[PDB]
Amino acid sequence: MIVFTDLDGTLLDERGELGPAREALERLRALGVPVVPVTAKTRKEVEALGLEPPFIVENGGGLYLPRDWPVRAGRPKGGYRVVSLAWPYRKVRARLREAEALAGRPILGYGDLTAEAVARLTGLSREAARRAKAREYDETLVLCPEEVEAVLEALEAVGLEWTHGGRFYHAAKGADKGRAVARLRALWPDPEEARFAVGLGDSLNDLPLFRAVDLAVYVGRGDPPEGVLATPAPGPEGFRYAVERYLLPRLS
Amino acid sequence: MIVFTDLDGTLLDERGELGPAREALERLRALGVPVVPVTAKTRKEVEALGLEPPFIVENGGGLYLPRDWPVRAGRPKGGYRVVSLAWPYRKVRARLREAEALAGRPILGYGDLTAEAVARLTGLSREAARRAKAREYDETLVLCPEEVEAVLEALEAVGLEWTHGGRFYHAAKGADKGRAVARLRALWPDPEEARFAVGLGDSLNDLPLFRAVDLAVYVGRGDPPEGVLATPAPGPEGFRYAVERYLLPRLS
Ligand SMILES: O=C(O)[C@@H](CO)O[C@H]1O[C@H](CO)[C@@H](O)[C@H](O)[C@@H]1O
Ligand SMILES: O=[P-]([O-])[O-]
Ligand SMILES: [Cl-]
Ligand SMILES: [Mg+2]
Ligand SMILES: [Mg+2]
Repeated sequence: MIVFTDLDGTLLDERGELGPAREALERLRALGVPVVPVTAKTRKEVEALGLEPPFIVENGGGLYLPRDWPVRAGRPKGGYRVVSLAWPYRKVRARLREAEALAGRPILGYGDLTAEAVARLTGLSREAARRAKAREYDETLVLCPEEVEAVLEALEAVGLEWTHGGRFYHAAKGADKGRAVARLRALWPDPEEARFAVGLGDSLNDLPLFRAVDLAVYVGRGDPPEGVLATPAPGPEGFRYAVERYLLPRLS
Repeated sequence: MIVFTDLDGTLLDERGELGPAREALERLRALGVPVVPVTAKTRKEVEALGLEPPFIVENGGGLYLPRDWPVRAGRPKGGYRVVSLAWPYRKVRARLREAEALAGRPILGYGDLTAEAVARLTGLSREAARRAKAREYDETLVLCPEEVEAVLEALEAVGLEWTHGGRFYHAAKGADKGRAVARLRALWPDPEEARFAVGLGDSLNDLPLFRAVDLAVYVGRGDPPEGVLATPAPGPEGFRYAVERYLLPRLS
């Protein structure tokens, strides 16, 4: 069993801290069940949470492996090996300029904004904002609600893909959580261990995650996606519940 | 006679240069007629055009005088004395943060954007965009169309004033072209020379300029405001025509 999990809204509280998920995580760790973050966050953000590879960043754009991963894949990015699945950020940003020209209205993303501006928009500290701006694949968009329809069509027109991470729309090409999870599973050292996969999440960017796993659990607010399991409480308390009620009974 | 002149679309042509207006200006110079730029541009932008003081920047937010101006006014700053008529950019930005809280939605402006983003949104080079970002009084806003009215009400609630500059909305407090013109006229060394003021502009947003002068000339497209003279051709062509038709005969 491998547990693939979103970070924001799932494993982290609304303050963005691993506090409440501790018990649940240590439980999984004590039972030697691998937990793999699969997130919209950048590598710098994931590192700042103290999380170690393997992990999947920027909506599946990059798969980070430990340098000594037993299965050789990706290129050394120092201390890590990285499997790049999506276009690099610079190319997404260039293509966004074309979408903007098509749309005839500004399309702003983190790359257009100061760290101070991003901090003010996200509630993050200045330092956290810098790490959120350090993007390698995916762009976080800051869209007018009323312009979303026109903008998304312009993204599609110019060959970009879009998703939503819980609060913001994102633009990328080739970044898919499910594709990244499937790749990581295929690169897993122990085939038996990767044979059964669990996925937890709460946002639109997680539907591809739910489809790439064998057991999907939704810990967001409102109704679960089609035929996906639910929990009585959202976020980390939902994560804890799922571990205790869905996973442990499966590990016996 | 003093000639107060708008820059963009008035003294400057489509390529941001001179042309027909160069000869017109040289002619005014020769007759000893002061020409005073009055512009939405920042002092850094005005300097990049090679323009010497006195001039009025940021829609009347600041009046720049030569350091050795015969009438003592303003605060010394290098080769200038500066009469600040409006709140400083820093205070405007802080009030904008308050307006954001009232409007319950982000209010972004140039201070939140990189020079590259400002360049892209305005069609300027990165270098010119850096100069447009060096703002001392007025903030340029990038507002969602459907959120404008909510934003503008919020701006006013926190004590800001707003204008629409053709492309973007602006926020400031105390920045008015007419007040700046009246101030400069009151600070003119030779009162007789300041008794008759001409104001040339190309926009309806030049109304405050037009009201503060004795002879108003519109060199913009379409109909001029009521009580404002018009020229057959727009831009520098109009500037040249206006100088030939309205001003030159007066000095003879
Ligand atoms: O899309 C979102 O709702 C969140 C979900 O994690 O991701 C963005 O927003 C987060 C901050 O709220 C950043 O940490 C991520 O890097 C990304 O920019
Ligand atoms: O970590 P993000 O996809 O909420
Ligand atoms: Cl101007
Ligand atoms: Mg999420
Ligand atoms: Mg103008």
